[PDB]
Amino acid sequence: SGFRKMAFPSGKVEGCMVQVTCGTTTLNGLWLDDVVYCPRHVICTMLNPNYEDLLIRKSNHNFLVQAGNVQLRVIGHSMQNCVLKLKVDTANPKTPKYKFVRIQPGQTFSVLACYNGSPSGVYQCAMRPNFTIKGSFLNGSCGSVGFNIDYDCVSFCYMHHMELPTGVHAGTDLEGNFYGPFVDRQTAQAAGTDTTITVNVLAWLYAAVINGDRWFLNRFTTTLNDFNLVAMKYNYEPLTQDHVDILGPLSAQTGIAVLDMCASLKELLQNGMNGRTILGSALLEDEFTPFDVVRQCSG
Amino acid sequence: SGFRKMAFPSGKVEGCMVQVTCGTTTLNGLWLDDVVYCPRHVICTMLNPNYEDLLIRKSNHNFLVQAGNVQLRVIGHSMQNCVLKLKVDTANPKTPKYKFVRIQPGQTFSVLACYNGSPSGVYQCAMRPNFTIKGSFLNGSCGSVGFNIDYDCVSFCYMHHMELPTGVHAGTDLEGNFYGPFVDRQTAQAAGTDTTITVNVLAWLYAAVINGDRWFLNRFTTTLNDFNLVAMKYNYEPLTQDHVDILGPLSAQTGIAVLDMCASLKELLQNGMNGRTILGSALLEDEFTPFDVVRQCSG
Repeated sequence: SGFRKMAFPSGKVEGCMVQVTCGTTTLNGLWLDDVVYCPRHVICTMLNPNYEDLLIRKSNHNFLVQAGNVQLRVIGHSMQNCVLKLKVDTANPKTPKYKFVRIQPGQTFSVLACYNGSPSGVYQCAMRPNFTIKGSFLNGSCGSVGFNIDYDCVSFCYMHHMELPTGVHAGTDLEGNFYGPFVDRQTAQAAGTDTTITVNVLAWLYAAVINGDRWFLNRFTTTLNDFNLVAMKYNYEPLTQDHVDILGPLSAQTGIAVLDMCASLKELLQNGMNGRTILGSALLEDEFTPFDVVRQCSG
Repeated sequence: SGFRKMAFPSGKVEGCMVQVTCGTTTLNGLWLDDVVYCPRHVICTMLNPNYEDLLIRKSNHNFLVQAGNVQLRVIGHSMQNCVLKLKVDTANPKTPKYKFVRIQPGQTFSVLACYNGSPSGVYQCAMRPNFTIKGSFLNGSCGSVGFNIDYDCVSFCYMHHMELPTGVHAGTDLEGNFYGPFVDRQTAQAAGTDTTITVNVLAWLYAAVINGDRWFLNRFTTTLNDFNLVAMKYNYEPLTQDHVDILGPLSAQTGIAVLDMCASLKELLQNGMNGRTILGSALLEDEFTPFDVVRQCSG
């Protein structure tokens, strides 16, 4: 029993974190096989930097890469979108089995916050519908990565690049392509309007039922269209039939039909919680996917 | 910016987790140097088990210890309070620098949830004033450990033993001494009454101010005694002068005196939050220590 925001064990990723220094900038890099990946903003030198010109002026020896207390020699450098690939003369002996995947808004992943190539903490977060993440990052955390783990394979999905003015965070996949309409140059860029991830809220209500919270349940059911008309009013994403299908296993385990739970959510949106809590929260939580619930909760 | 329930990177602990099987019971063990620590309830065979008699009837070969895909040979066994020490013929090459510390109610630690010797997730939690923890554990997680990390030293503080009827969790320090009035035998034992960890709530309010949440601040201050009279009414622990002193650095950084913040907390307890949130919560959060806030928040 119990339900926590749970991250994946971070060991396989810790073994890949290095420090990259160039000019006056120090940030984190990801060392896999004989390549170190890091944000291209480490490049020396401004409203519209031409990174291709700035990279042509650099040499391998400008890049100081430190893996623990061992310096790695850079033998090549190239740009891939907003990421820099530093070829080094040593393959990382701790390279796990890995993949570079890009995630969808509404999906979750673990973040290994790092500073000076040294991991400091691990936490879970979700890709928001507006392609920001509500992370916890201080100056120096650029290059920290987000990931999921499937049977000892690490699927890297995020590299951290910057903080937006609202305090939320933006970054790229490991091919260097930004999530969302953000750029690695100084602009007044700002997070767009966000929404609540409805399928995740429903998943979390199933987690609550699995864990003994039942006060929000009711005898009512709703149609998908009638639910979605209430969802739109409260700035919730539309619920699709695919969402309903994905919630099937949780619905079967609890014996509560998805559209039955939808009637509960409608009432919660219209009435609030009346001083009660669900899984230790007084808010409807939307950063747990159906998979996160199945993985963590009893079968 | 941002504030998350953040665990310590789990790699150093992952390298110590093993599987211990004896009889029909499989659970997790902690492999440090040439000793494997695990809950003594793995011993075969009941309302009042005499574990000393049950252990005398076991042999080294009854204990199957698996570290990854390598079996470890048990060459000795002994009891230490509610923990079993299995001496093995191989020292763990991944043993970190470590200590066995016992923590105080109100302190936090990271949990590495494990099953069959395989780590599955990492999360943060607090030792409740009633010596339970609100963990997330399924059958098979016994022997999973809790820890903090200080400059590459792992301070182990918790080994998981059981779930109480309310769904919360009880365990021991790594010397096998239970936290709280709980026993590793079948009883109607139940968590005692709990309270809210006041100094942590205040720390979290300072975190909120550091992160731009200011709506709960007011011009008022209070005396310590006047605050503590309101604390007792709302089932909050007393605030001591030591608590005030410990909050000093956060008070200095924000320029908000501790008793000034106490006046904010008093108003929040008396008025609620009026539909507003603090650091993404609609509840007053008490599982972040002053140290957790300083570590994670900007300086």
